[PDB]
Amino acid sequence: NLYFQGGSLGTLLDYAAGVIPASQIRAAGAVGAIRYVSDRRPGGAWMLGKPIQLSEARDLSGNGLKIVSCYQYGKGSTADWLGGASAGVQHARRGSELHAAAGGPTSAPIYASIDDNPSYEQYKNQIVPYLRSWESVIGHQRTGVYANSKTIDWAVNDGLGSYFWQHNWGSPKGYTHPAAHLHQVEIDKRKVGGVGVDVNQILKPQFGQWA
Ligand code: NA
Ligand code: NA
Ligand code: NA
Repeated sequence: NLYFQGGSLGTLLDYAAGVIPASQIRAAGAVGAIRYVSDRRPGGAWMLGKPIQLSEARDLSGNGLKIVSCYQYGKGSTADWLGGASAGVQHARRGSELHAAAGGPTSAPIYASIDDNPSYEQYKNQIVPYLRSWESVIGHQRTGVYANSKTIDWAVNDGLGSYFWQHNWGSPKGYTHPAAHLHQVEIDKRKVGGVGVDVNQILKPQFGQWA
């Protein structure tokens, strides 16, 4: 149960296991997708949904669906942010390249992923340099952050990131950070076109869509 904060402005799906036709996204009641501009990590060769390719972007856009870019390569003991400043330049450069190669415009942001529930120490020591490096590569105005509500608050206070996508791992129950553009409300509980999807709700009308 979410505290009321205004109601969803539409559903965006995210998925790593495969590519979903536009017609099936629409049929599922979604208005678009948040798609990976990242490679497949070790142990992730199954992730046929990484990265989004140009042919998919054209399908989605032609059907009037919204596209948002996000970036996540590693996870857990291989989380991207562990490497701080150097890792942020490496991942932002790669994300930038894959975004451009998918047809993504320079007017759209890329949501860098903090797929964790970090301590404030980890945040200051590792995540701050990581996100500052993202901003050095693509610019503040293009830097989005996928993170829990505590981490979004920290970033907002430090001036890091222009777009925020909240996850629930370490977020207070029912809470939606008021700076957030997008909220992941359900993970890996449903399939569309045979592909497992997470469900995200749009919180603000300008949320990083390509168009
Ligand atoms: Na709202
Ligand atoms: Na609303
Ligand atoms: Na809100």
